[PDB]
Amino acid sequence: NLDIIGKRIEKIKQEHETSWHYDQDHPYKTWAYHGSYETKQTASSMVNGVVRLLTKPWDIIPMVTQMAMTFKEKVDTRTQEPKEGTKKLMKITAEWLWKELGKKKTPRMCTREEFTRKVRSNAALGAIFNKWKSAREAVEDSGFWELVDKERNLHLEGKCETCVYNMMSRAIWYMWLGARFLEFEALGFLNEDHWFSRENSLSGVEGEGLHKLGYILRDVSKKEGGAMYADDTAGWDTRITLEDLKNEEMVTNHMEGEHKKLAEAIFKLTYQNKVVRVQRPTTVMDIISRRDQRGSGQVVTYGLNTFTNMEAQLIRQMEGEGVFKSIQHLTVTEEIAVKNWLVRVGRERLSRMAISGDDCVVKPLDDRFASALTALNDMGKVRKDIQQWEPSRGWNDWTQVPFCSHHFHELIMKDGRVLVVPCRNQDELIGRARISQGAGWSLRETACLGKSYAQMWSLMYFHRRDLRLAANAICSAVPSHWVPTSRTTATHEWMTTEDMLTVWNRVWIQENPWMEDKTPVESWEEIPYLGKREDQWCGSLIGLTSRATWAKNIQTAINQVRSLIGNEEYTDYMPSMKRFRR
Ligand SMILES: O=S(=O)(c1ccc(F)cc1)N1CCNCC1
Ligand SMILES: O=S(=O)(c1ccc(F)cc1)N1CCNCC1
Ligand SMILES: [Zn+2]
Ligand SMILES: [Zn+2]
Repeated sequence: NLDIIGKRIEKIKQEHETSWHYDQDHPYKTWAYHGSYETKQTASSMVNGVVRLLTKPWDIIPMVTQMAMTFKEKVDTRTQEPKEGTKKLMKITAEWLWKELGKKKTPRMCTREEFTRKVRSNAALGAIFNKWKSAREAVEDSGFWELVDKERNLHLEGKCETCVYNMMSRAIWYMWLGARFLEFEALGFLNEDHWFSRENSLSGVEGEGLHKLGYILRDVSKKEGGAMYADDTAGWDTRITLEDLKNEEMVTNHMEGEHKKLAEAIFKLTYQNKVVRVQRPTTVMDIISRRDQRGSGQVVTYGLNTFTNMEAQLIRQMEGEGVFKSIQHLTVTEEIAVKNWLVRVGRERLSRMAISGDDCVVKPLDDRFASALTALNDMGKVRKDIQQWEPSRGWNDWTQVPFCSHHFHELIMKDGRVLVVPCRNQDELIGRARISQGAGWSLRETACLGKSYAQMWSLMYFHRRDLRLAANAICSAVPSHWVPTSRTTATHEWMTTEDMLTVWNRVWIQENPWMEDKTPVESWEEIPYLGKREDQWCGSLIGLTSRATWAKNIQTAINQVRSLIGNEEYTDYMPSMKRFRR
């Protein structure tokens, strides 16, 4: 307790001595409270005018238009201690999983140089603004690195002064760039060296890309066994227990030297003990603490979420297969049974899953899995939108399974070759491309963000009639040599000035390990669409008067945007489509 967090709290007391008061009207039940102090400030969603002017029919569709307008009583909840049998299952499974993930990888520190390069190429590291303006400036100043040095030596000494979270079904915990560096140095290897790639982790999909996820689900579907289960957890980050954080920390058992001590300090001082500052309109700043829940950088959060989800789903599979009888207590001979199951079939059982952080798909050995709920509920991983003891409903068809906000279609090219393509309701795709975040967007920056969405649509969603047409219109409306841009950055093959047909051939044909025939496609007309009725099912406006007038008159829309941007060099991409080809 206060011997680990006191110094951080002490240091905050003194910067705001003209305001410190142990307020009595504090709304916290499950967070430990320490004091308040004075502040006064808050970034809404802004519309992308280039995308909106080229998607006119969607101006009257409320599912699109409402997306641009506008639970912290789940952060202030508590999870119960799991039983002794559950704690043993989790410790055995976690020990085994770190060894498997570690067989072909070597833990190592990430460098000032790798961090400095990350900040100089826009990664959403979740930092705060203020002794330097941006991240870019702090990194190019030896004063910053001396602050980092001070904290680093405090961490080696087993102590923390400045590693404090700032809070803001979401809750993002920003830290100062220095605390983020020390997290990246100790634990960045999990992401930088691809510990959760499918090759290394068997269940993971880190680095795979949206063009591979449907092929991966089809490969899981080919296994003998029961239905495909895709249960969502209610508020995963709030259900991470102190027992979960202690099993995650066992990665440090595979480290040595400085790295070992630096990583044990991140886990002990910042993950298993946290200090947070939160805005309350009653506008003041509260300083609260707690031992559990997930509060890390979003990239470390992703890898540890994937680890703990892999662990939880293997235990759920053991429960369905009858490996242990009760969570109350694991007997001596059940321990050996569990260890033996892991050694004998653990790798096969991992290959039956696709896991992306808190998101999973599992094809278990049979449907006993559906009603195997005691360990899952006792670990605190309570399913969303189902009663606690109601058996899971599974999917009989891999093309209907939800994963990473998508479903997947099997699409047959006129030449017989098979594409497995990503899809989601088209209102969600158009509504997201019409939105930007942040201030000071030039017209050029806005256009280049529109081009990023358009090239993503050409590569991932070419099979949706409306998106292939809107993508061609946006690419025709933005100067041809202008480079697609994003403020926040799966693999991003659409972020390029290369010809999109060349990129499509590389991704879907040349580098696609599920495509045996490597014959290149010569034109967009060779690339198929969903059936017309399936396109409509997934939100297409084909067959509406609004959509027909938009498609017929698209050159007028393209010319409106060109007139706003001005006299630049443009390409007409519309004749790549049969209907505009004369
Ligand atoms: O509007 S931009 O995309 C742009 C790109 C290249 C230029 F030479 C000029 C402008 N944008 C500028 C501000 N932030 C980075 C990206
Ligand atoms: O066959 S349909 O699904 C269809 C959908 C989109 C089209 F552009 C053309 C046909 N249709 C048949 C008539 N009743 C409505 C549904
Ligand atoms: Zn610290
Ligand atoms: Zn679909």
